Amino acid sequence: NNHVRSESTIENFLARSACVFYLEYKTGTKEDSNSFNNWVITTRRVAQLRRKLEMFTYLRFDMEITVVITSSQDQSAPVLTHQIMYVPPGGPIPVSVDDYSWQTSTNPSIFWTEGNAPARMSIPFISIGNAYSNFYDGWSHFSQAGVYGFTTLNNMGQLFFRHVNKPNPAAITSVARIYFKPKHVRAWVPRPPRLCPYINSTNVNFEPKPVTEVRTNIIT
Amino acid sequence: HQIMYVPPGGPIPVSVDDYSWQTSTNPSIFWTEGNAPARMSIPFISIGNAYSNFYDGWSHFSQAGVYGFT
Amino acid sequence: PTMNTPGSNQFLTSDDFQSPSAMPQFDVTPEMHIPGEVRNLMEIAEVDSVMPINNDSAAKVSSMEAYRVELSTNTNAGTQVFGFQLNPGAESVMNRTLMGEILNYYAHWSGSIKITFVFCGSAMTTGKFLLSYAPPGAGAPKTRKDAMLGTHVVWDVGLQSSCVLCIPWISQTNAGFVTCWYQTSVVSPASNQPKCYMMCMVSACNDFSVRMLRDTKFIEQTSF
Amino acid sequence: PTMNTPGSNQFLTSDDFQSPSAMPQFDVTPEMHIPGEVRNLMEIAEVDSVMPINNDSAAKVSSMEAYRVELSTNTNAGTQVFGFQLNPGAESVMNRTLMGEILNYYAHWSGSIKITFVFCGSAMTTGKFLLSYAPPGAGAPKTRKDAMLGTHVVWDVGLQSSCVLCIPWISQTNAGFVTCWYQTSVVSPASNQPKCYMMCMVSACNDFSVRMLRDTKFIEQTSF
Amino acid sequence: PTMNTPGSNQFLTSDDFQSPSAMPQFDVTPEMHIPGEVRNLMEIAEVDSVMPINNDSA
Amino acid sequence: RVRSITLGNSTITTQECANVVVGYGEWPEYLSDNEATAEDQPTVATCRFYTLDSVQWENGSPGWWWKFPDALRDMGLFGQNMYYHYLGRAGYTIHVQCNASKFHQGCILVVCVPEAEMGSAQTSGVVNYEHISKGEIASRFTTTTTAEDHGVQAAVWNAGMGVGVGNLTIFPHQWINLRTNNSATIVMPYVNSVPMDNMYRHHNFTLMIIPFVPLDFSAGASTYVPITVTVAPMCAEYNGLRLAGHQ
Repeated sequence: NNHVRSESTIENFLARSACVFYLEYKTGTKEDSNSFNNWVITTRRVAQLRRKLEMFTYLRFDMEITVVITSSQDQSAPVLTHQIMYVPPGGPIPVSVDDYSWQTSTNPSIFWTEGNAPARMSIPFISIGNAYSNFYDGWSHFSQAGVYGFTTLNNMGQLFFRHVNKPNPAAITSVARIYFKPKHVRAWVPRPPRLCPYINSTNVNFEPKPVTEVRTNIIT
Repeated sequence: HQIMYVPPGGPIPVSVDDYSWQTSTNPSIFWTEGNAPARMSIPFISIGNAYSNFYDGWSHFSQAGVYGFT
Repeated sequence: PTMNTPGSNQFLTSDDFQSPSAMPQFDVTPEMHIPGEVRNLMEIAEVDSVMPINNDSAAKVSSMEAYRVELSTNTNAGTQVFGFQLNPGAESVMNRTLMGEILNYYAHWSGSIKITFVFCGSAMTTGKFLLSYAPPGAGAPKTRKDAMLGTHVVWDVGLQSSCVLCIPWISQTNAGFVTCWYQTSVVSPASNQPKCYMMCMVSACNDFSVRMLRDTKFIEQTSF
Repeated sequence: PTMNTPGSNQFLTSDDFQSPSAMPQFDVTPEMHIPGEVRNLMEIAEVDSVMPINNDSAAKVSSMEAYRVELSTNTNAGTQVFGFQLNPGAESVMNRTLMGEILNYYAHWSGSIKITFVFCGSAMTTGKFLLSYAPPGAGAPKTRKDAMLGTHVVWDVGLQSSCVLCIPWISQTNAGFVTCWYQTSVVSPASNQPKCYMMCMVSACNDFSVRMLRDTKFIEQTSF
Repeated sequence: PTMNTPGSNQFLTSDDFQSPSAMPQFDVTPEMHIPGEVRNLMEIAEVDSVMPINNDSA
Repeated sequence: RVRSITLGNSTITTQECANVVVGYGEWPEYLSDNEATAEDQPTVATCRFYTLDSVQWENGSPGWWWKFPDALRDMGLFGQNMYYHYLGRAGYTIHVQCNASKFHQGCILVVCVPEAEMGSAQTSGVVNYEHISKGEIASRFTTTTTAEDHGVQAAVWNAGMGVGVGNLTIFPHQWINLRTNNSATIVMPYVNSVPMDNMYRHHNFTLMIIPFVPLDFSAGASTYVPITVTVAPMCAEYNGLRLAGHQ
């Protein structure tokens, strides 16, 4: 080298795209069991991602969500249009393919057609708190008897997906895979790295593990 | 189609389905047909200050390694 | 000149452009000052951490014996106690420490590190130890005589309760060695168990650099 | 640098760009000044509105009994008349009022609000009431003695015909309480029905803030 | 004036444009001076070399 | 050579030199933000030492921990202000010190961990209030894994959080090593996402004391060394409870 480093900035230690989920849904009537599908935004799903966001106790960031979507027919039509709807937390949600929760005016939605560069949009920092909390040590209720940890803290919206075309002969099944990255990170208060494999996706519960590998003898 | 670059010393997949396609530290390009072909540049990567097109040593610290291009 | 040049349609992960915003109305929560802020990962690489030295087979499962090494009156002068390869990121004696764990997110790093010894015995115990360092590409000393002729710091316990060696020229076998040796046997006040201990701590020193991110090897996939 | 970066083809609702115009000829009707103009929704959140206090089961179907609370000579001192949770947007006593209805279009809001009491009895009636306020996270007073030792304003009817309490620190159970208590029984001139009434009004006070739009819960779908 | 003029979609070998980068973080190894540098191919065309004159069959 | 600090109505004698470690290099403050015109809040007579009950340290004891501010919930006037106010904030000054001869040995680590979140003894249960707190009485770690109906998964060498116990020196910390020290001081400022919150519902940080090198003693001498902790609030505030109105 010849100057101060800049590959170990907080902004470059984070802010890398990663797969976080994928899901399926297929053309069909509202009767059909799977014909819309949803994913709740959380960063605790993927172990690798989770590790690097438990380096810090508090974070605030905007995030970008890009969905890349493919489709294939199955054994024996016009180009399909897909709708991706973001529901901010505390909004209405659909329970079926046809509802007035897809017609609601306060839920952002992206209409996108195949053969175009994949849809994306950013979601700005949302929370009444001044940072997301990656550790919490309280209860939901005002007397201790609530739910321990991750209560109303770390609550973000959720996506929904459906086809926008009418059903037509021959089912089409789509697979949409979600990529996620934060941007404009700021971190406050560091933590020691996690040492034990994750168990639950909502608790810090762990099974005891050895600190380190054995050696053949301490002397050289 | 997905094209994934794996920087040297990363994890690699051994099958179609692995967590090595879901890894967050390997750049990947999703691209669909009927578009101008995908490309991206890869910047100079090596701990050395130049690539070597001729080498005259061994891999091991005593000569008994692999000769050249280690 | 055109805007449809090769590679203008594609989604390339780790490529930065602007993006439209889902809500271009709400976005407003004022930031407040919060004590302690991290803006670089070398601000937590220069923090001391207790490294485990003692590794047996159950002195590291229950690991409150992992961080401390026995001493005794029984042992004779000129026998070594511990020693290690000195190569953080591949030697399990300091690669699961706070400092060492940061260097498993990068490939190729350099700088210097500094180790610290702390004697935690009684306040009437006095001995002398000969700490030693071997340059990279030279084997560990085989005798206290050999060690002495190398680089060595005679550390008197009974004056100093700690010593700091700052070892330059680490980067990634060949690599140095750190070894501690009795120079004299410990002198007990009247203690009937001659158990005295010392711990060791480690941290990165001053300038340090890393390049080229990669994923850690210590967590394996999802499971839920 | 290119114009075909990921997310450049897509229609994202709530994203603003220019658009061509259907008629780029006609577009012309000159604006005129019109009395009264609203440019912010806190200009109609600071307007008083009569809140319904009395809720029975048909004193709020026919709702001209909904806005007023009986008083009598029969009642003895130190018995409360009304009281409420004090939490607009979730307590039906002030969440269907003009002010309260604006806060069902947002999630998370803060500021202060001010309530107003108006005695509407006869001009020869005189009594004294003890108004009271309990801080959030403390139950309602259970006695006039309890209420008195809290924050209280002794409001003499027969001097003042109204009182304004400005209550800070509302935001969204835990939340304060407002309670009114007899201190003395009302003194009638000679009235043979001792019915006297008081109303209550509410409005947001000074600074107020809301963030993050969402749809109201009080209308359900189309039906035509 | 438009950006979709004929020949704006195509990949033409030996045509130079910018391209996104796979890693826009890592890229850092400082250059050092190295003795001898070639910047033109007429710097090795003006160097003497022994030419073979005698050609028989062996 | 000693001096005796006094905060009025209480006094404690301390060693002259022992150093203070200011956590993150910032002292307790009163907030100075405006827009408290609609939520005015008053500042105070709680700023005095409170001395918690001493605990034995004996050879093979595994550690202890307490959780603030819910370890001072029964203490004096400060316990009344968790009950007459819905919101609060407050920094702390903590002196940990102990007796000892010159024939004793061993060293302990003192650390304050903001937002320490505990595990659960079985890996699908959820810990309840009574097993994660014990009031002003010390809770304790245990060596050797064992189940409990709720319980914290204490283990010492995971620290009840599944992290290396050797890496807890990232948080504000002091070593008390017999043969030199016998005291430590940590001044810990208020650290939370929001500026004020309910005292009962939340915990701010967890004091912990973990022996590394265990107590031992030369011929004769006492078989235990007592430890004592003393905690004093600094620069506390609580929400208002006054009308801004008039007649």
